[PDB]
Amino acid sequence: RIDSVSQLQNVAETTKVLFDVSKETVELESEAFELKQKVELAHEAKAVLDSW
Amino acid sequence: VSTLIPPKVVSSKNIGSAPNAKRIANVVHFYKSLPQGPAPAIKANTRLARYKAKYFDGDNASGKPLWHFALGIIAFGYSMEYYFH
Repeated sequence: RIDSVSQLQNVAETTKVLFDVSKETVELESEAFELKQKVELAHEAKAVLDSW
Repeated sequence: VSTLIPPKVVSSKNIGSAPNAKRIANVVHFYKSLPQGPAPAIKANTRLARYKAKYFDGDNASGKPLWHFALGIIAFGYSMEYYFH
């Protein structure tokens, strides 16, 4: 039981950083979503002007 | 879609698991036990406790008091022989 105690020693201190930095890396990419809008409109413009 | 959280749910976990019963059992088993044969009171005298200390502990444990008690009956009725026959 000492071993199963000692595995969880510094873990909460690390998962209060895991939590924050992981959810930041999740949710700082709707930036890239609104980048994708600017990408795909220019792609449509390039497609139709290639047709021209 | 979100952060799942089972790293820190040991709060209300540490009642339900099976060696928790053994842990809370032997933390109670270990506190009031005398350390090293202490408080032994290895000598006591009540005009016959020395007889038990010399004869009836775990160390000596030999059948000789039986022998003594055998001689006691040899001491008893033979005198009653001198009272009777």
